[PDB]
Amino acid sequence: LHHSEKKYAEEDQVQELLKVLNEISKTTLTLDPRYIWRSLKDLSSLRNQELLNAETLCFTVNVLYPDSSSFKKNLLKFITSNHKSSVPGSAELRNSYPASFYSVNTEKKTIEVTAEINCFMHLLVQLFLWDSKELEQLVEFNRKVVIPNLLCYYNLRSLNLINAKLWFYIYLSHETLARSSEEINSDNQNIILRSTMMKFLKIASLKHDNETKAMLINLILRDFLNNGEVDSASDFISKLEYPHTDVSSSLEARYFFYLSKINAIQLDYSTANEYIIAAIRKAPHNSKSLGFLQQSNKLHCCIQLLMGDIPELSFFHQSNMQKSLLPYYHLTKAVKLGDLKKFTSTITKYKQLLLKDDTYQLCVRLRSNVIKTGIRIISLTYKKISLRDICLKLNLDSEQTVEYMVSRAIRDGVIEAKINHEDGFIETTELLNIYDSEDPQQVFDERIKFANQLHDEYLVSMRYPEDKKTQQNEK
Amino acid sequence: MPSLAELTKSLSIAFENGDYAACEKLLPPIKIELIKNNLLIPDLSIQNDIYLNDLMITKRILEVGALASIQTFNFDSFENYFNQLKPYYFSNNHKLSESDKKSKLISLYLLNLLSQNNTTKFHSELQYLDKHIKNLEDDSLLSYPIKLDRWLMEGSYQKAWDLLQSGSQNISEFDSFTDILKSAIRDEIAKNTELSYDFLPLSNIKALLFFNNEKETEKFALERNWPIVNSKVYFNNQSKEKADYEDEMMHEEDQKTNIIEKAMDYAISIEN
Amino acid sequence: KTAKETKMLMNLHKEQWQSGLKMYDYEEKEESNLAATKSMVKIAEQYSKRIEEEKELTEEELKTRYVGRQDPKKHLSETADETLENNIVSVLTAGVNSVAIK
Amino acid sequence: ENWDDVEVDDDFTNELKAELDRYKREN
Amino acid sequence: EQKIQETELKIRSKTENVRRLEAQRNALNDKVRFI
Amino acid sequence: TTAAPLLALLRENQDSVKTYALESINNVVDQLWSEISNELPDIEALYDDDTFSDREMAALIASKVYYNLGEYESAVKYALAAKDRFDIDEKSQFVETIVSKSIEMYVQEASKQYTKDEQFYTKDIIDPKLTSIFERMIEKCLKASELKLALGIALEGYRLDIIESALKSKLDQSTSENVKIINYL
Repeated sequence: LHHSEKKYAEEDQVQELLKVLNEISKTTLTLDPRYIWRSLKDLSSLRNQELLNAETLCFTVNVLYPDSSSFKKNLLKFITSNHKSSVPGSAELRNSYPASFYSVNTEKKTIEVTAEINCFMHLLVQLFLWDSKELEQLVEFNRKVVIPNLLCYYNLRSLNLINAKLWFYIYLSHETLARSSEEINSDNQNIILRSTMMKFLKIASLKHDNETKAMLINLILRDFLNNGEVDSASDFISKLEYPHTDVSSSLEARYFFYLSKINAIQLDYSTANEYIIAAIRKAPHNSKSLGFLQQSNKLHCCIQLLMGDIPELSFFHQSNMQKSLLPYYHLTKAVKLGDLKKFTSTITKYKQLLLKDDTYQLCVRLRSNVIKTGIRIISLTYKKISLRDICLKLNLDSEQTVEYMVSRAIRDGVIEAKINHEDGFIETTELLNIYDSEDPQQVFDERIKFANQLHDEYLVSMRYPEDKKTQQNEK
Repeated sequence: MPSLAELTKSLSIAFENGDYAACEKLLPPIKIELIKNNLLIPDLSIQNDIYLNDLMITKRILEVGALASIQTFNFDSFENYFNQLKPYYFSNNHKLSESDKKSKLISLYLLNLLSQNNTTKFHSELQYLDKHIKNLEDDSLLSYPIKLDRWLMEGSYQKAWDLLQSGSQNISEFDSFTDILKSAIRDEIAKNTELSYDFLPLSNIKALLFFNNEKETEKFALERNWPIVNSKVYFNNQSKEKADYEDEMMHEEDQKTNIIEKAMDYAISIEN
Repeated sequence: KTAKETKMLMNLHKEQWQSGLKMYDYEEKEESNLAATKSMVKIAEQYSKRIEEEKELTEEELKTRYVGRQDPKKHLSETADETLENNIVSVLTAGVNSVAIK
Repeated sequence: ENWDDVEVDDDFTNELKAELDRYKREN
Repeated sequence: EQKIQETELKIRSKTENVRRLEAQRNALNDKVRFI
Repeated sequence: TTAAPLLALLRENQDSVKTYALESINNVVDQLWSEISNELPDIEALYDDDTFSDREMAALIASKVYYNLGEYESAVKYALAAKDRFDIDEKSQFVETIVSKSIEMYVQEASKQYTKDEQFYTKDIIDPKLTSIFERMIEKCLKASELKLALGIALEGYRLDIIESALKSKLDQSTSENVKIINYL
């Protein structure tokens, strides 16, 4: 029973291992194993539940263990190990074959097979930790191991793609430990975590690995948003080390999402409005990306309201996620009509729900835009309106107060009007008739480069896959 | 000004007795013993020192040192306290003895951020205490910078601007940045009639900016550098010039033709 | 051919003879000739649409239905020079050098 | 799709529309 | 040895630009056989 | 410990406290380089000061800042300014890049200074900042028993002293080692 369960999963694990083993030996095929490693994460997670945990025990006995004998016992110690044929050396699949890691040449240390075996061993360990939700001592113990090992080994083009996915588990397992319980050991552990990311990021800079630098930047930018340091986030994004070529669309959407929150506090909403739109287009529409689409769609509504523009109501209607978008709908109506008591009671009841995503702190800045939008509505309907006529609409304090809210408006060129005090009314300065000026021609020249921007990323990408057609033989 | 044999005790004694100029002369010798034992910042490892020795006193040493430098208007020294106060009220979990202790310390750094009219580093800096609506807006203590934010709940800025006159916390400690905010607010109020509105009235500006005397209108125009004529104030600065040198920016003359020619040549080079 | 025979034939017959005025070649033809060439340019832009409407409107399925293949590339190269010539005269428009400045 | 579906108006129903008939005779 | 490996990056970087040359070569050979 | 306020206090008295202030900066040079970027002109201005004796420890601070900012040229100058704290034997990606950057700029001036003098590799004609790492890197490769990087870089740097001096210490006259060594030359 238990014997047939251990040998079945190990054969499938070696079968997937031999596919990426022969591809890294000859020249550089490394682009190919990257596609296999995408499905390796999903196929291993479903396989971990079946045939219990014993698939990883016989795999370590098969190959040579540099560090991995005591790590399995420590991993099995927390789960109250059940010992069945647990003596090392019970299962031997090598049987002296070249693709099986021939034992005599391996045990005599005349050849080194540890490079691809050890780096692959740490990957399967991190998969079971996230599946079994093992925390506390097992989180810190594995962090003290993998990091010094990566500094000792010299990573090639294919080796840099191994640990590229391991850095995500280091930051993920560290944040789940802090949110579960707060302790002095968690704050000091985060200090080493921050200094470690910057040391390896410099290593990947010389190797110019696309997937490695894409995973690190996404983890580093998130650490800046938690601490809220402006000087660290602004200086990091000025280097522009993020490759846009071979990185996945899921890694791209996460990058544009960080730039929207950073530029939101910089009081420049022109660039931040484009970054939140590009993050939606790059993110897939499947169910696994709904977690990113849920947070990104909530940030888009906050960026629009801070620009003075009001987002469409169909976004809160035709979508299927509007159940969580209900708090933002009442904020939309309160800004339009400019009601004083409507916004106060709106943010009071939902104060608890908006605290989770930290979007309630941005609602304080939304209060200023409540009247600023109402001023734009009354200014477009009335070209010349008396000073006392505005206070009768929005029920403001006094005519002395409303005069200075239009002040903050046209400083940046929002309303584009003038206040005549002697005449006693506010007149709109826009005469339209701007088609004959050269101001539209400035934007017109940008649309030519936008269509030309699609050339170099396209015409060059035709022959890119085509080199395999002429080299391979055809019927 | 030395008092007792202990350097740490002389800083607190000379703090409440006045003479903040000579009180800062004892800062260099105090930092000699603190850097040697690394008591200014908590170490990464566990030294078995949390509330013992002088490590708990370092919060009080840097507190009276920052309160002395804020009155003398020292930006270089006050920056050193906040960077050393940065790990404080963070490490040692959520509780030490009195928790936040006195509220007259932290409120000074956030008040200086509003003096420069900078909202970028204002809200973003509280992520260490990670409460904008609780440790700040809900906090009753050190409410002078808080109430200006509290008036933004109902959306009335006028009382927040009039708070500086009616506030009870602007008397002694916060008086340093009180006149700075009052000048910064009143400037932004009058900047609408500067670059756009042409001719300003005379007796009406008295009632707009809340002047008790008619001569205060002309006194405000002296610091703003505005021309004064009979019962009117004009603005001749609409056309900006000089400001070092500018090439191919903001509507040039000879280089503007090249910019148009360059934009038309970009589509030709891509097509070819 | 000799050195004198090489430079003489290139200045007489090569493709078409525009020479005898070197600075007035594209200056007279692309500017003063607009009355006989680009006159009513608003109608000339409609001719670029009729060429695209003759093709794009036929086969949108990228197969054989209306019997066409290169239809998107038929009006592509023909209207490329029309935009190019309009971009050349656009540079020569500012190249008239009316001596304006201030 | 903006300021259209659910917000509506909540005016111009009866009382405001019925008042405009009396203004014709008051001129 | 990282200085030599960094120089190797130009080979793989310009290789993508070489593939654009193969696009114009087949289009050129169609014109040669046409004329 | 934070380098930004400490470099802004350099205009005060009691320079003895500044010595302990620069010691705490060496810990944060690899952590936050953003806040020190504005205070950088204060470090270079004190290097030419004859009354400033901390240039040895001050050179280590600026060496790890400009390098992390993306400028490889400044990483060579500020590191060798002291000619003391710089350690080529330590294994890190910080030094190895400065070595490759110094050699890259050394091979360019080697052929340019050849016209003036042929002894430039034995003399000070070349600025010693580019000859300090070039000399110590070859000697480090000789102790590691690697002739691939020792002879290959020597031919690019235009230095005859490496071929003549290092060949004498590598003598192995099994009678088959000295034949191959010259073959690569």
